Amino acid sequence: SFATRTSLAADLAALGLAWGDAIMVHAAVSRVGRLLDGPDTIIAALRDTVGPGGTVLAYADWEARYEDLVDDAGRVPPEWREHVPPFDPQRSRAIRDNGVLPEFLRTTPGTLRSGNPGASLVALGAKAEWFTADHPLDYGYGEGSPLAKLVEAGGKVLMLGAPLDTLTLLHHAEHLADIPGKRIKRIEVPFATPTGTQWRMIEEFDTGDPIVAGLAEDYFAGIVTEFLASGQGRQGLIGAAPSVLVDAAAITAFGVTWLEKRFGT
Amino acid sequence: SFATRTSLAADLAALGLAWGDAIMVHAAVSRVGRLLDGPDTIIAALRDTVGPGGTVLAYADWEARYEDLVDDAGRVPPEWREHVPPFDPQRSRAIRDNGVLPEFLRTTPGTLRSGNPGASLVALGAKAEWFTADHPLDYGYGEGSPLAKLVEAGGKVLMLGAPLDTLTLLHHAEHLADIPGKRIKRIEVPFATPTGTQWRMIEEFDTGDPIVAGLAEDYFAGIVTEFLASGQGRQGLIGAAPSVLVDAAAITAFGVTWLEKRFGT
Ligand SMILES: CN[C@@H]1[C@@H](O)[C@@H](O[C@@H]2[C@@H](O)[C@H](O[C@H]3OC(CN)=CC[C@H]3N)[C@@H](N)C[C@H]2N)OC[C@]1(C)O
Repeated sequence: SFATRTSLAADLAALGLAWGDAIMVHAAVSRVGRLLDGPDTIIAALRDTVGPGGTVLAYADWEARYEDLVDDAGRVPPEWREHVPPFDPQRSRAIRDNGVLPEFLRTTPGTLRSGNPGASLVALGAKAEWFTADHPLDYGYGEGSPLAKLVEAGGKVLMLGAPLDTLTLLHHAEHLADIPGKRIKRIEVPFATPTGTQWRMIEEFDTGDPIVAGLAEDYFAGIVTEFLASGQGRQGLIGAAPSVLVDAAAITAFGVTWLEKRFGT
Repeated sequence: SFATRTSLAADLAALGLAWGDAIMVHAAVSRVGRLLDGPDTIIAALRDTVGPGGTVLAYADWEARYEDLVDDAGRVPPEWREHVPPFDPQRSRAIRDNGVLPEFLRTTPGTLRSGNPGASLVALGAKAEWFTADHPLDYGYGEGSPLAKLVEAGGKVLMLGAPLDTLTLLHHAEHLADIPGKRIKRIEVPFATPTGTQWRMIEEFDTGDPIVAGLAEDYFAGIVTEFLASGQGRQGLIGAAPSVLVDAAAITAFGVTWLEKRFGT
């Protein structure tokens, strides 16, 4: 009748989560069942399973409701500029679109938050420094990004009952894919500085839709499904939530190959 | 089309919130309208209106799902004791039942959280230290409590679209009322200490139901309505939210008189 940090940690180990791992989690908290400590049960269970040498990560993004106001160049009209709350990595909230866990992780003491607002990750544990450091402001899903560092460190991604098309790391595969017609997003972003608000234009491949035309909006889920069908990754219950645990490097390489086989040369 | 930190602060001033006030807030965030910065717009507007000499407060309580497991004496069964997350004033989440604003305020840098878990308040501003110090663990809605200090400080309570029966300060009027048949609650509470988890029995007047039998659950709303009908307190719009602003000392005395005239002598 109550899942605990102990029972979830047992389920996470059974799924394959290992001591010392860097684990990025996408959680559908309601699907886990009744939790004794609410969403913090999940965070605590992940820390217990990877141990103090491990790191727990989540896709933070930022709640920035102002995008409904920008013009044709992605710039904020002058009458609205000073009313837009600037981005502060330590104070700006994580987005709500994909659940409350990223914000809960962000407000856990010790958690660090990377500097690219729309692509920001939160990290808590031994490698939090490094995972959140020097997030490039342009093409924040590409080289030198926290997602790239997750691949480089041999990290893992856990879909904890979350829809499989919300696996943020596959946007890093989209960035790396050598294919034509990649869609681009440009938008002005306000940053909080010790001297005041500083505006900057951000450019990246658009992650609000598939990177190229001819793909269903939810096509990431099919890539993960084919990934599991090929004998890679693990499936199992975390609490009451059907969950998927995949290797970050392997799913990235699989995603890049998937796109280059259908749209490259 | 967008309520801002500037517009909300103007609405608060028009309603009567003043420079230097100590203001306790109960908010229905969705009723305020379209917010550029989400719930933090409300918090910022409140701080702008009262200034650095004022204090912004909210009823935190704490997330304690283990109460479903206690026996008739309020004690946690031994098989569950080790698994119940202990209370940490700086890390335990605010209860989510009455909206997210208390939790957002709790995670605002500088905010302090008082030590009585079930009765805890968060406070942010000049008098945060004083409001949250030495919260008595027994009868935490009574003498020496943060609610008592709000009356002592000449504070105010703002119902920002929130249902009028959620005005926590009226539990302090319940505590002060010289009436017979007051219901009492006893429950075991785990505290986080530098020594480990320390369990303590907490006793208070029951705030989960009216202080005496024969009262509608929502009778607090009738008291507030009568208070306004008598010509006290102010009503007005904060954004799109119908709001009520009352003097903390005046509504407490009014509530005590209301109870002592219908019960007791
Ligand atoms: C700058 N902040 C934001 C920016 O980061 C980005 O967010 C992306 C998000 O929409 C994508 O969601 C799409 O897929 C699904 C499937 N549940 C739901 C809604 C769909 N639109 C998500 N997969 C990847 C996010 N990076 O675009 C919006 C923004 C406000 O500009």
